[PDB]
Amino acid sequence: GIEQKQNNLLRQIEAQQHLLQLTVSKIKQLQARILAVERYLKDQQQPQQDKLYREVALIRAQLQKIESETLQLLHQQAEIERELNNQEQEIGSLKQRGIDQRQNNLKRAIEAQKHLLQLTVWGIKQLQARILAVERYLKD
Repeated sequence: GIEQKQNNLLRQIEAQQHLLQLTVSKIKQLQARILAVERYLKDQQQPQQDKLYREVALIRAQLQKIESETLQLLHQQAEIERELNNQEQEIGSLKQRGIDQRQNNLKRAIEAQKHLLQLTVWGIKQLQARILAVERYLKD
């Protein structure tokens, strides 16, 4: 009866992993873009500027998107963890009437997910900072 819930949660984790990996890829792409922009600036050389400011604007836009997505993923992680807790409770009180390895695996999965998501958010913060620095540099 509860196996259905566990399976549901499992599939939800799978979806979460999909979305997460997508986010990661997007972040690495944006990483490359910023790097290019920085490398341009370090060089010792008015439309090129326009192109540059354009690039930075679009970079910003992409960052914003990624941040939004990541917020979504965070919230869905919270949901998954709520469900996990409810399952913990349900299995706990069902010790008056093993498959505990199941919720063990679910726990380990969600934990790994959480950690990876934290690293994601960290990376995002780092790109944020970089773009901001480039943005204040170009502002001069």
